[PDB]
Amino acid sequence: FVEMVDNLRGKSGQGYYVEMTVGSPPQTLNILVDTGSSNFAVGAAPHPFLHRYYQRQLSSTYRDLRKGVYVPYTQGKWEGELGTDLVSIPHGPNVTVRANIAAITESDKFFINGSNWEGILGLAYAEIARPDDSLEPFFDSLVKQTHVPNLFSLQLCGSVGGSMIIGGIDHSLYTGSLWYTPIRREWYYEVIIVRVEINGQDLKMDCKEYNYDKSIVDSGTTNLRLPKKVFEAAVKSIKAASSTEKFPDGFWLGEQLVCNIFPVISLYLMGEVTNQSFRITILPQQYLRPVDCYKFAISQSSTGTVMGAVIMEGFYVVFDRARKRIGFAVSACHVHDEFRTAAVEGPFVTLDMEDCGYN
Ligand SMILES: Cc1noc(C)c1[C@@H]1C[C@@H](c2cc(-c3cncnc3)c(F)cc2F)N[C@@H](N)S1
Repeated sequence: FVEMVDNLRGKSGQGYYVEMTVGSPPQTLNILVDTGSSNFAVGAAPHPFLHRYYQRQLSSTYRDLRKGVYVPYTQGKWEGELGTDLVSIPHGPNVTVRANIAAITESDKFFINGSNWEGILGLAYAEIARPDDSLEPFFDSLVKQTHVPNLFSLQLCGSVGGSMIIGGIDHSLYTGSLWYTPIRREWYYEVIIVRVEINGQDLKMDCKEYNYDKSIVDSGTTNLRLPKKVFEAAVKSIKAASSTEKFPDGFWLGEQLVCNIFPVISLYLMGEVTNQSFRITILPQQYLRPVDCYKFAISQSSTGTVMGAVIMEGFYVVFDRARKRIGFAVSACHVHDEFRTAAVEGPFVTLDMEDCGYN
């Protein structure tokens, strides 16, 4: 997996991308790595923001599915034509698979002006694939067609770099032990948070609130998104812990920027065993992101908890699809100081962990 190390690139707040080839002869494209969606979709028209795009006319192995797909977001939209072609990852496993590809023909607020990627690789499950679950996601196709193990891992380092290890784990990318949390349901990478601590102090909330209406691991989101009831209780604790300096209310809501005082955030995740949990701890260096001007990278959510780049950059994260579990370990590349470091600790005794999940 040595060749897969350092295969991710990107710009701060614009996501992480991997190099991929599509078609015959191979057309090179940079593709956003997204564990929060399930579609493989690439720019296929000369949009002004794009360095390059998928040209189906040049591909002898392209097959038309004669179906369209419309994907609206809360903050964006893309529309495309469905098809299949041969897909390879140059700095991944030495294999070529026939995968579903949505040729993006129309979009709004999807591509980023100034970014170096022109497509999205949805690494989540078929349940949330569009138009429906019959459209097989890329990784499902990869595992079925080859001998690549049903597992991938991500090391996102805080312009930016990282590693996507496809089909395995690179032990040099983390320190200590991996700790696993069960994937509750195979749609998003859904997990269960059982306890939240700010500087070691428990928020004293019903743990069902932490997962309302879900908690997910998402490489395609920058921020740590929390449910509003959890967010206001979390922010109130951060305000009290950072009472040394005063900050405007707009800063905490992400409406304005600010130019040891900040507390650590610990998330206890459901363990592999009954009544067993473990905790992951992040630093200010993770949730206070440079834009010196800093943006408070914790926001309220209506879709539930989203463990975005804020969480993931502190850890080496293993998406063990084969065993329906997600592993966390201290990242060997995470940003810290001499006083505090990111941590993965366990085991802990936590009762009624099944009550924390929303139904
Ligand atoms: C769901 C959803 N509802 O509203 C939004 C904004 C989404 C995202 C959809 C998708 C997505 C992310 C980014 C991005 C941006 N900045 C950094 N990283 C990724 C992008 F540019 C285009 C995208 F299509 N990935 C997701 N996980 S969240």
